Amino acid sequence: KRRKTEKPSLSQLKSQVPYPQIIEWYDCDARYPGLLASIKCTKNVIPVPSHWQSKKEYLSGRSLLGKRPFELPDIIKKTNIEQMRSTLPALDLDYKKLHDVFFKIGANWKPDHLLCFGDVYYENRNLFEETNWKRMVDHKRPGRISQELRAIMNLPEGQLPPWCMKMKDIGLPTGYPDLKIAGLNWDITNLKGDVYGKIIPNHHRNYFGALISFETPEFE
Amino acid sequence: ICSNKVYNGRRTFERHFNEERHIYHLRCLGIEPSSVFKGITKIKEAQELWKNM
Amino acid sequence: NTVYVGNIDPRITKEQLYELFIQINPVLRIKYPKDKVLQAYQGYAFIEFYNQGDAQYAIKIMNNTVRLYDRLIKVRQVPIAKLFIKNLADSIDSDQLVKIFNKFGKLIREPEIFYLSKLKCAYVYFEDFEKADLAIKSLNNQLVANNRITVDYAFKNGKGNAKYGDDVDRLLN
Amino acid sequence: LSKGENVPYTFQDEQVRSNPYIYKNHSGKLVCKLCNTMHMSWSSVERHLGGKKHGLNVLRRGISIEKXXXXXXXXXXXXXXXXGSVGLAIQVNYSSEVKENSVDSDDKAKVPPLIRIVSGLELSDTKQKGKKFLVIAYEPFENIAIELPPNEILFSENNDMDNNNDGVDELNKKCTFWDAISKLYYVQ
RNA sequence: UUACUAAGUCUCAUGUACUACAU
RNA sequence: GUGUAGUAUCUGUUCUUUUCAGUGUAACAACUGAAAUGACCUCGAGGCUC
Repeated sequence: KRRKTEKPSLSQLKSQVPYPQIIEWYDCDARYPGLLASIKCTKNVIPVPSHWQSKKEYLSGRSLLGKRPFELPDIIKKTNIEQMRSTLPALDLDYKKLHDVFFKIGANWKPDHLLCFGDVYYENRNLFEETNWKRMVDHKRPGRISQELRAIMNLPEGQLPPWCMKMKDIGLPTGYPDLKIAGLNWDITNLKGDVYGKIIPNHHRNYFGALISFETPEFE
Repeated sequence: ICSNKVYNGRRTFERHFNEERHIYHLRCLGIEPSSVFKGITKIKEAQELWKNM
Repeated sequence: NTVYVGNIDPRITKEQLYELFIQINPVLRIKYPKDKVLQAYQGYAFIEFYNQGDAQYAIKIMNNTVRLYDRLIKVRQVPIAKLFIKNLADSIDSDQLVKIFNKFGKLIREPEIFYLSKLKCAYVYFEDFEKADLAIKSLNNQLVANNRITVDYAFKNGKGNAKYGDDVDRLLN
Repeated sequence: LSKGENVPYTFQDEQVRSNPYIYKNHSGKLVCKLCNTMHMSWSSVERHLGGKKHGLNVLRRGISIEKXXXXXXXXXXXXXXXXGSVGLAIQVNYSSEVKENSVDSDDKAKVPPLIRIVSGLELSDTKQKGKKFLVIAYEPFENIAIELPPNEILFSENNDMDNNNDGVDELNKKCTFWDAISKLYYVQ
C-alpha cells in the first residue's frame, strides 16, 4: 500500500537517466527504479522484447498465416535435388557435387540477412521484405528505371522522364548533387536503354589479413 | 497537459503521445516534440526535463 | 520529411514506388498500406525522406508529373480561449458578435450560435486569455439589444483554470 | 446449405455474386476478405454473416467507400411620470403627404419607424464619448438621437404578460406606438 | 487523403481433432 | 461402420450489485467485505448542496 504509493514519478526518474527516452511508464513500479533505469539505459544493453504484457503467447500473428513454408538457399538449390524429390503437393547425386556445393562453391557463402547486435524479432515482423529491401537499395540507383516501371509509366525508349523538364527549371535533386542526366549535365548520346543518367563521383589495403590464396578442403 | 482531458483507455492515452494537439501543447508550450517527452502527464515536470534538455 | 502520395493504382507495388522516387531523392522509408478487407493496396502511400528539403523538392518536381497506369500521381505535404455566452437577443447576428468582441480581442474563429432549453447562446473564440478576461470583465451581466447577456468560460470542467493561463500564455508565445 | 451457389476461388481472377465477400483461398477453407476470418463450414460462414463482427466490418468498409433625403424631423421631448418612477416620452411628427406622394410601391412602406440604443463609443469623428443615444429612424427622413445620461430610466419589469412577437426587439414592442394614420411616432 | 491494429471473459449451440478404455 | 470415460480447439452468443475499502495486479483483471433514503438546479454529465 504505502510502498505502492511511495513511487516517484517517471519524469522524476527521467532526470537520473542519460538516455531518458527508453524509460517507460511501467518503470514507476520498478522495485528499484533508480537502479533499473541505470541498467536499462546502460550503453550496450538490449531492452527486453516487448511481447511481454501481451497474453497472446507471443504468436497469434495474422502475418503467421501468410508466411512462406521455406525457400532453399540458392547455393543448395543449385544441387538440383529440388527436381529430384518433389516436396510440394532415386535422383542419383555426386559426392563431389554436394561436397563442393558446401565447401568449394559455398565456403564464402553466408545468409544475406542475418541480424545485428540488438535486432530482436517482434511478432508482426517479417525479415523477408526487409531482405528484398536491403537488396533493392543495392541494385536500384537513380538515373535508371526498369522496363516494367517504364512500361507502366508509358515512357518510350530514348525519351527522358517527365521530371527532367521540371528538373530543368527547378534544378538537380538536392539529395543527388553528383547526379547526371542526358540532355542536361550529361551527354545525351550516352543515353542507353533503361539508364538515362548516372551519378558521377567526385571523390576520385589488404587489411593486414589478406589471405592472398583460397584453398578449400578436398573430399578425395 | 491536454485540457485536463479524460481518456477512456490506456492504449488510447498511449496513442495520445503522438498526436497533433498533444504536440501542439508541447511545442507551443516551449517543450519541443517527439520521443523524449512521451511519458509526460503533468505540464510541470517536463519543464524541468526540457531545462535538462 | 514525410510526403503523402495518392491517386495510385493498386497494381503499383512497393518496389515500383521505391524505384520511382529514388530517381527524385533518397528515400528513407516507405509506408504503403495493404488492406485487410480487400487483400491488396488501397491506392495511396507515404514516402519518408531524409529531410524536408528533399521532401519539399519531391513535392515540387513530383506533383502532377509521373503517369502510372494512365492515372496521374498526386503528392501532398503532411488550444484557444472559448467563452460561453447566454441569453443573447434574437436580433444579434454572428457578424454583430464579431464586431462586439473584436474591440476586446482578436477572434481565432467565428462565434457559434446555438439554442438551449429557446435560450440563445454562443461560443466565442479568443486568441488571448487576457483579452478574454477583458470581454468578460466588461461584458459580463450586461444589456445589449435590450437583453441581459452573461459572459463566462465555456466548459471543456470550465476553461480558465490555473494551468490554463499558464499553457495558453505559452500557446500565445 | 450452400443453396447451390458457386463461390469462386480467390485466385480465379473475377456472373454476379450474392455477397462478393466470402471466398475460398488457395486452400479449401472459406474466408471473409473484409473480416479476414477463416471458416470451416458454410454453417460457420452463415454464423459469420449473421454475426455482429462481419456487420461492423461492412459498415467500416462503407465508411471507406464514402472516404436618404437626410431631413431632420421635429421631436417633442417631455418629462413624464407614472406609478413608481420617472420616464421619458418623445413625440416625433412626420410629413403631411407633401413628398410621400411619389413613392407608394409597398417597399417597406408598411414598416414603422425603428428605435435603438447606441453607445457614443463609435462616431464619424470619434472625439468625445461616454453616453447613450435613443436613435430613431425612418426610411426617407434623417436619423435622430437623444442623449441619456441617466444609467437607467423607465426600464420596467415585465410590463405585459410575456407575449412573443419580437418585432425587432423587446424595446420596440414594449414601449413604442406608431400612429400611422396621422404619422406620429410616440416613444416611452 | 483512411496515416496502418483488432479478438477477449460468460452463456448456450454448432465446427474439428484428440487421449485412456471395451468388443 | 461401434461403445465407455475423458481432453483440446474453433466459431456463435453475451455482458454480469450503480459505488466505496482491502487483497491482488506492471496496471488491469480477478478475488474479498458493506450498502441510502429523501429533496432541488442546468445541459447521461455536473453539486466547497442540504
